[PDB]
Amino acid sequence: TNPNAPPRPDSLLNPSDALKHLEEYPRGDGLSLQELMDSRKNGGLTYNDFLVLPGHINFPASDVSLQSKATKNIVLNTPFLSSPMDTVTEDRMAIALALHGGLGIIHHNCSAEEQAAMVRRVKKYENYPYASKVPESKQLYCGAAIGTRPGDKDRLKLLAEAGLDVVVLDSSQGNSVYQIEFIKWIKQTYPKIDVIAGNVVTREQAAQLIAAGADGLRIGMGSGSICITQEVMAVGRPQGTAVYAVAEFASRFGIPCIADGGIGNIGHIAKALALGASAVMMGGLLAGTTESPGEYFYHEGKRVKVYRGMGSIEAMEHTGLDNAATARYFSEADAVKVAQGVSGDVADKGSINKFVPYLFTGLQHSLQDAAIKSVSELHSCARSGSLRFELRTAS
Amino acid sequence: TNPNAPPRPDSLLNPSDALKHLEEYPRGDGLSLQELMDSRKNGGLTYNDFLVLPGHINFPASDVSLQSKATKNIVLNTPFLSSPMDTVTEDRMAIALALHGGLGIIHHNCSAEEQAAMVRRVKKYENYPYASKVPESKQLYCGAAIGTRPGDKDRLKLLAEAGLDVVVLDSSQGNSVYQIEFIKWIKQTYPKIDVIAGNVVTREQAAQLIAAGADGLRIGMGSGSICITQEVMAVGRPQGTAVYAVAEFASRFGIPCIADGGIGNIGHIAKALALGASAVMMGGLLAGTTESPGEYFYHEGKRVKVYRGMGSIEAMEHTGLDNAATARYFSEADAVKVAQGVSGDVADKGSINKFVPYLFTGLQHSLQDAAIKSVSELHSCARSGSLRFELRTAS
Amino acid sequence: TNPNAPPRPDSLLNPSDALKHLEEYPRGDGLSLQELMDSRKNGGLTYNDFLVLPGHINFPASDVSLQSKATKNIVLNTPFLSSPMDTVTEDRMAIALALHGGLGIIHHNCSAEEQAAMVRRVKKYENYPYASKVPESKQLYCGAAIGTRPGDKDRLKLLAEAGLDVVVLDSSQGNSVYQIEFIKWIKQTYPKIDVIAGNVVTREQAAQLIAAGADGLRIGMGSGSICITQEVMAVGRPQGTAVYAVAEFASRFGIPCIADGGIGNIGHIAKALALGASAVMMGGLLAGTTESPGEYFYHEGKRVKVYRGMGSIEAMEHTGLDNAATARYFSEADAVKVAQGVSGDVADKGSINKFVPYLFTGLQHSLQDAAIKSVSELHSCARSGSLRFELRTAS
Amino acid sequence: TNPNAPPRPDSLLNPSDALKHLEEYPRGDGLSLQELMDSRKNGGLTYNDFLVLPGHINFPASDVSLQSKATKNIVLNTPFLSSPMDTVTEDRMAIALALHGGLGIIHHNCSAEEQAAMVRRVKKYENYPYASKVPESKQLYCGAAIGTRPGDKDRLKLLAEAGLDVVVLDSSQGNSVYQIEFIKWIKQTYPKIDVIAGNVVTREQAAQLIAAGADGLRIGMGSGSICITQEVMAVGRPQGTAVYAVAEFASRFGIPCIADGGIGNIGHIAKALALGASAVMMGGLLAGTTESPGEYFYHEGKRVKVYRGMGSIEAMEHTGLDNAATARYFSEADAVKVAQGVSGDVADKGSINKFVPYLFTGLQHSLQDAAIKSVSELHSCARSGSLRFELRTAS
Ligand SMILES: COc1c(C)c2c(c(O)c1C/C=C(\C)CCC(=O)O)C(=O)OC2
Ligand SMILES: COc1c(C)c2c(c(O)c1C/C=C(\C)CCC(=O)O)C(=O)OC2
Ligand SMILES: COc1c(C)c2c(c(O)c1C/C=C(\C)CCC(=O)O)C(=O)OC2
Ligand SMILES: COc1c(C)c2c(c(O)c1C/C=C(\C)CCC(=O)O)C(=O)OC2
Ligand SMILES: O=c1[nH]cnc2c1ncn2[C@@H]1O[C@H](COP(=O)(O)O)[C@@H](O)[C@H]1O
Ligand SMILES: O=c1[nH]cnc2c1ncn2[C@@H]1O[C@H](COP(=O)(O)O)[C@@H](O)[C@H]1O
Ligand SMILES: O=c1[nH]cnc2c1ncn2[C@@H]1O[C@H](COP(=O)(O)O)[C@@H](O)[C@H]1O
Ligand SMILES: O=c1[nH]cnc2c1ncn2[C@@H]1O[C@H](COP(=O)(O)O)[C@@H](O)[C@H]1O
Repeated sequence: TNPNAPPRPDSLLNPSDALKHLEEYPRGDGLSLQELMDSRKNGGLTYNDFLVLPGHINFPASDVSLQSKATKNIVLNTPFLSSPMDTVTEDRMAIALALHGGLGIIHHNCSAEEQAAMVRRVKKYENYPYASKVPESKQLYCGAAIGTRPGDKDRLKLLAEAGLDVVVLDSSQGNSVYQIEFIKWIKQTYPKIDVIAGNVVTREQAAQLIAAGADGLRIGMGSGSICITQEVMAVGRPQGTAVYAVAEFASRFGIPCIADGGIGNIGHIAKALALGASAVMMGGLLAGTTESPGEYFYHEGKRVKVYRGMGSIEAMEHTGLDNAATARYFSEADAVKVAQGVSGDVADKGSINKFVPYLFTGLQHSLQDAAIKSVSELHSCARSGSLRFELRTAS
Repeated sequence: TNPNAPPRPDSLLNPSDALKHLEEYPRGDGLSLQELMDSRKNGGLTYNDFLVLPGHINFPASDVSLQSKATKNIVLNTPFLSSPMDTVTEDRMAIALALHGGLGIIHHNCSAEEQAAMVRRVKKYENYPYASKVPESKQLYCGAAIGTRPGDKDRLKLLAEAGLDVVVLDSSQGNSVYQIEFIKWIKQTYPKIDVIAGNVVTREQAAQLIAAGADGLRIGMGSGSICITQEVMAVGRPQGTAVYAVAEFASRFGIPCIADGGIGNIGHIAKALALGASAVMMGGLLAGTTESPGEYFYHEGKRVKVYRGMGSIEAMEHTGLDNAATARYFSEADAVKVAQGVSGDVADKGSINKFVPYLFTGLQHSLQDAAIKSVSELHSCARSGSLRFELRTAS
Repeated sequence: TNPNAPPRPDSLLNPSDALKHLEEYPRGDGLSLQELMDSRKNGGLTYNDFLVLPGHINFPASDVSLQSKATKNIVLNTPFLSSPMDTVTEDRMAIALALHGGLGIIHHNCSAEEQAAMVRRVKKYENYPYASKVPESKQLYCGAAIGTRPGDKDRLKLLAEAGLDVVVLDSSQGNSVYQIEFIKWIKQTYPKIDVIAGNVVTREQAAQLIAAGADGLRIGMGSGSICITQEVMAVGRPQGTAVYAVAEFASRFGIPCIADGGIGNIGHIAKALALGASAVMMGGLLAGTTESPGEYFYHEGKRVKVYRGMGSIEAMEHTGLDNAATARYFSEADAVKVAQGVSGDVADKGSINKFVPYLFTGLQHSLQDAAIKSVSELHSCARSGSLRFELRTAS
Repeated sequence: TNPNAPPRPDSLLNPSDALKHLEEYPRGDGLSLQELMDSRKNGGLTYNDFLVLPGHINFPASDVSLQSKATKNIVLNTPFLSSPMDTVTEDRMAIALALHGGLGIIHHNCSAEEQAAMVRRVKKYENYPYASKVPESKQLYCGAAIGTRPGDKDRLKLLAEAGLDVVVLDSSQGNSVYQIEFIKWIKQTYPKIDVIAGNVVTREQAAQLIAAGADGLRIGMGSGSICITQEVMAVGRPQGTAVYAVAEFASRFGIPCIADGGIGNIGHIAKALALGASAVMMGGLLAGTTESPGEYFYHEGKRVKVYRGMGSIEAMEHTGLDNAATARYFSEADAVKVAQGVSGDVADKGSINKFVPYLFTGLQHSLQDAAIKSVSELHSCARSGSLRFELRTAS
């Protein structure tokens, strides 16, 4: 028998009974999210490996809510976080993105004093109705990243003093005793500063950080545009499967998940959210913008900015597959210093003032096509099997 | 045991018993259409992902009937519809294609008056024995596209007055309350003008439009040659699976299906029909022809015409993967204006007078190779499992 | 439980018991031929899609017999047939290949008189111990191709008179009433001239031609190096699956199978034979050689010969993916004339006197690596599951 | 029901119970090694086809032991063996690699006297705490390769006299009666010189060599960077599946396995070991280094060294896919001489003194990410299912 359709009728059916006959089918058209994200059946999937199937439209795209949670206590009007990278997020980006309803995560490749001064400028900043404002203060929300070394405790204290709302524990692999203990330390020292723990790609890693007290999870290992060629990497996970697996588990505890790495367009954003992510983090997509740090320069007629991985030799010196313009494939500088990312340049993207509304509109249109009015409904329909998917072959 | 063959004989079998032994096999060679088009087993398929297996020939290719239904009331001698695009279909293309036994769908990127004047020229037009003539009038058949906004009701009235036979409701996603209500409006206002509803890629979407009163379904979402790179798209479906899934359902109600987008050669046409489509719609294949609108121009020694998506910035301004000659990858012009297609150019293809007979002959030869004499038999054999298929890997 | 291995031992096993423990495994390492060639499990496979796993060597490569049957009555020392193509086989190639133990199939893109004169030169021809000699006459074996039109009956009579040993019924799809009736005609007129029928890619097609009285089967549809891009083709089959499926059935009746098309190297030959083919047919591999017809010419410093498909506009005028040097992508010349292949050029390959011994030696070495001493043993081990295979992914 | 997750809870779960809920899951996230390396389910896999999933970190990377066994009696601090190739290993490389904790295998493309003189220089050689020293002598360990022809018996005697610790039986296919008998000959003549037998890619081949008395297995057939394009090869196996299949069996007898061929970066090393290999062999990665044999020369501005396969026409004359700088695709020189590899050049890599510590550090970091402290634990976790994997699609 046909497992995808009921037996064919003997004679033509009445078109007015089409909706009744649709209910006789053994399963929905395409795949459920649970069927798509099966490691044994389909392997590890990236965003480009599948599509979301269209649903029913009964609302304009302007009615779509993109409201989501970055952490268990932080609600954002736009599910966009800028990456804590020295060529992506400083105070200018953190302010601009917050004004558009997103959230900036200021990098830590500077002294704790310089970082605290950047956090302070975001918090003190004074047309933008979607603005990410802290409810009782009306100040813009501010995030920042730190490592999990003993000296990071003192760094966080200066950041807390500067008015920090949320902290990102910056790591290629957050499932360590060092990060687990550091989370517990923040939960006891600063209970009001939300903790985004990671990076994680497995359910087992997520469970450790959820139990430690993480308020949000940063998902991704090897997915970044400036990440060393994956043919050179041994440990990681394809981003789609990573986003699904972690959020499938984390959502049971109400812990929002941030899809970090490999977001190159609106489609990637829609797909990451459709997989269970509550928000996305962008490095590459926000690099080369006016609000990003670093100077513009010309490279063979093109106006560019440097965009680099934080594990690149250049970023580590205290001063790679999918990528825009150019890049250099470095591997080592010191035998002890193993490069984990690349340094290159990205073309001028203009201001985020024009770019972020484009991403916002495009995402409302994508959710409308899927028949979805909110991120909450997107997730609910993904878990129920109402929201359908289809794998795409090479061609 | 071997599920594909019976046990091997102890000694050689007699070649005169080959046909008797063939009936001992547990299944036919290759795959049935139902086995090929399994989302869980094979993922989403495009035309290039499979082949049709050859059958038995007992007729010349000239005996193959390519007669099919564009809608439940319109019978065409050639299953070819030209796309409603400003660089594909105006009156010249609608007349020429109709004379060859096909059907032209005039675009709506003009005033309702200009569009009605184009429809009128097709209807008034007065060597071509395959000609798509309306039975009781002997005039050439004419199709036209419209949107589903309130002002489109008035547009259709001017088109109806001009002698319009069939209307295409022009949309990237036709499963909306706006289109469903617009179909019901046409069925009550103009019961004699056939409605082609869409675009649709799922069985669930098809059911809504069939129940509303659609006379034909336009299938495709993201398959078009001028469609924005699918790595940028979030919602859609691979064309083969879309064509199969929709026609598997629609054929139960006698609603013909039009395979729209990604037809680049005869093989694509044969495969779309073999999947269950009653006809194909061509944009790219018919662009650059003498009968298509727009002027010829030279681009670095090559005689070309512009070919563009209707969702391109250039088409929207009221004046991308698989593609001929050149293209530009636009994404936005206005933050509110999100590009859904690209504008490029296509090489001179000559007249359709030489081109359409080539497509017709080639398609008769393809059906002959499969052992098929008509579109009706092609479908019957596809559903029975007599017509076989084979998936093709990357190599 | 693990379906590929028995439970792991509690403590280390004795290395002297390795052969005893090997027999405790639930299945052989890798895949059986029946497991590899499963359409539902693996799709349609080409030669590049898999490898043959190595076996046990207990003989030198020089002990490998490459003796096989081209037809049920013709035994060849070398399983190589040259293709009946106007740029591959005339009398010079037919003589040279026969002297090396193979078999030439003279083309029919000439008058029946010219073709009969070429057959006669092979038969009259008078260092080469592997020579394909007819047993009771000591003359070189000669093959020739014909179509299945009424005028081909008279062509075959002139060829029979010239001393023809074997006839190839030349067709892109041999499963027709025209070929079936033509086979019966030859079996009754010339019972002593072996018939190679085809081309075929399915078990169902093979059964028809076996029942008609074919002495050998020519396998391939769309596999040829000069064959129109498969993205343009609708009907055919990946060569590996075609070779397997047809020979799995044909071998039950003792009908040898010729793997025709897509042989570009020794590995392809070994794989075609390992799949069940009794011999291979080469067009591309034998084009550009001294013995092939047509003049050498220079093309931008390179010494070349034309190599073209018999369905190309140039071959049809009575005078495309995998290919050497250059090619032109023609599609039509006359609306009635649909191109089925391409015309291009191939680099000078030298004489077959140096080339054929290279292919012979290489093939002995391949069979030795698989632990196989003869074509008969290769087939026996392929059917028993002793000969193992492995699918290869893209990387 | 969902086979990958338990039913979803009715209301939110407590994050402090995350570790308890994790134990309710029907299976671990991702795949077990046994699930990944299933030929019927996933086909033949190379290193690039999968990733290792991250585990739990509770130690610094500097605490990772890379100590492993090259043979049943030889313990190495670094699991690196240099390939016995005339452009990779002579005395300089054997000494340098041994000093870094690895093991050099001196080539045999020289007289037995010259080879014995190279072995002697390694053994007589007199800052390096990881040094591969023979326990009772304090001399550096030395390996060497030989063939299995009668004259190789006399070659080994001169090598034994020179102080040889381990012998590699050099072959593209070691499962022969010639190698099996040669192993037994060494076991009886020189019981104290460890035998590395191969090359092997199947469990059936491994069983023969284990039963003969091999102390280690050299795994690989067609995986080498200088190996003739695999589209030309008929017999072999994808490296990942080869490494897994052989080590799954060999580990039951305590016979270490050497992953030989296709190691181009640290990730490949980590993956080969994670699959069950006890060590890796490098040709390409160690060619172009100061310690490798052959002179540096300039090729269009680049400082290079020749790197060639031992089956290349140039290496055989007693004087190809994945590859650095350049290469030539030779196939034959003499009709009897069939090329099995290519000759090309590789860019200057500098000294191994800087390169080997880079590889060592990188590998400690990879094992740390997987939550693994030693090679022994890596294997134990791979067999238990604690160490997880994920397949990677093309994108
Ligand atoms: C910390 O920044 C990252 C992140 C977030 C990720 C990756 C990565 O390589 C680096 C650079 C790694 C550096 C700076 C070394 C320190 C470390 O390893 O923590 C990645 O692979 O997944 C996510
Ligand atoms: C309407 O024209 C199409 C069609 C038929 C399709 C697609 C598409 O993008 C456009 C352009 C979209 C435009 C003009 C915006 C309006 C809208 O969205 O209806 C496609 O993806 O599937 C089919
Ligand atoms: C006859 O020569 C071939 C053969 C053997 C094959 C193919 C093919 O296209 C042609 C050219 C087709 C021509 C000359 C037209 C006549 C016909 O169709 O018989 C192929 O696809 O599979 C095998
Ligand atoms: C012996 O060196 C190798 C090895 C180790 C391998 C291959 C190979 O081709 C050669 C060259 C083959 C030559 C010198 C001919 C002799 C022979 O065949 O033994 C390979 O494919 O897997 C591993
Ligand atoms: O050097 C690096 N190597 C690997 N990943 C990095 C590195 N630097 C930053 N990342 C990660 O990649 C992300 C950015 O990815 P992108 O948006 O694809 O450009 C960051 O948020 C980090 O998770
Ligand atoms: O701008 C666009 N974006 C995506 N699809 C479009 C656009 N314009 C037209 N289409 C669709 O693509 C089809 C043409 O596809 P083509 O024959 O592959 O060139 C049309 O019939 C429409 O369905
Ligand atoms: O024009 C053509 N189109 C498709 N196949 C052809 C044509 N001409 C010859 N062939 C076939 O392809 C074979 C040669 O393939 P080759 O060895 O790959 O070059 C012939 O033996 C025929 O089966
Ligand atoms: O000529 C050859 N053909 C195929 N493989 C070879 C040849 N020469 C050496 N090899 C093998 O390939 C290995 C080197 O692989 P590499 O590290 O990928 O460059 C050697 O250790 C051998 O197993």
